[PDB]
Amino acid sequence: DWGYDDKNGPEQWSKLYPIANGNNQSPVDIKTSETKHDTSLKPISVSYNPATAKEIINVGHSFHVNFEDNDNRSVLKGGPFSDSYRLFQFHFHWGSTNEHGSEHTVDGVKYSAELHVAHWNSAKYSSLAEAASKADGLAVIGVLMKVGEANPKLQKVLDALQAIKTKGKRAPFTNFDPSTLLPSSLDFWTYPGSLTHPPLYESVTWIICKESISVSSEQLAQFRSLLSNVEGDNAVPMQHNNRPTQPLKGRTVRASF
Ligand SMILES: CC(=O)N1CCN(C(=O)c2ccc(S(N)(=O)=O)cc2)C[C@@H]1Cc1ccccc1
Ligand SMILES: [Zn+2]
Repeated sequence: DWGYDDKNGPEQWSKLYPIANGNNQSPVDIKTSETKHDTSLKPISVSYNPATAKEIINVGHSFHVNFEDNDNRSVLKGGPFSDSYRLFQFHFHWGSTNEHGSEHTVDGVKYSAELHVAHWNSAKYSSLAEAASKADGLAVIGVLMKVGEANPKLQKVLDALQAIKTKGKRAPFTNFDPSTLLPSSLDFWTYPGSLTHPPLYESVTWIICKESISVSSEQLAQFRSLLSNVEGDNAVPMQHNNRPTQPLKGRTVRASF
């Protein structure tokens, strides 16, 4: 098993998942003096249908909002891609306190939380499972969340959490377009990287937004109040789930701007 505790956490993952020491691991620190502007990058285009929102689920180390992904109702296009990618879930990462909690960092600066909106390459593959292990299989938009003013777009998500307090609980979560959560500029960095937790496959093209979104200190507390144990056991809050940044090992981070 794996987690974010001391015994099962990021520093220990490589014992069970050797790819943890691979060449394309995420997240990374983006050094802006080392990024390469690429004029071939097109703008990011998202087009999500709120009827594809399906279910919210407590997965023990985090929670996920999943989407119906049987057709191209909800898709990401543009940026570095020539293929359309189909939305399947979004989720967040956060830290023990407001001082850290993002996965990616920008010039060494840690944000409080990070939103991941994850998609799979339905142009080349027939399912998420096929795509998830392929170098071109996944595309995840990362948005850095800076502690400050309450973010009212987070509301439906946060209101839903009281129905999924313990590990394994799930609930319908419908009629929601997560492009409402993205910042108003979609200027971005991109690099080839991985899932940021086991199984750690190096299958993700990262799209990291330059503009942050807000989150209040009390909104972050609602995340940390989720519990990682199952109903009826001793309560164990989900205090953090961000992985430390990993070595670029020669990759280049490109900039759209
Ligand atoms: C079971 C299993 O291995 N799963 C399903 C759950 N899962 C995610 O949803 C996911 C987690 C983190 C990130 S991140 N933080 O990199 O954006 C993005 C997506 C991981 C991973 C995908 C996956 C799906 C199907 C087959 C193999 C792999
Ligand atoms: Zn994530």
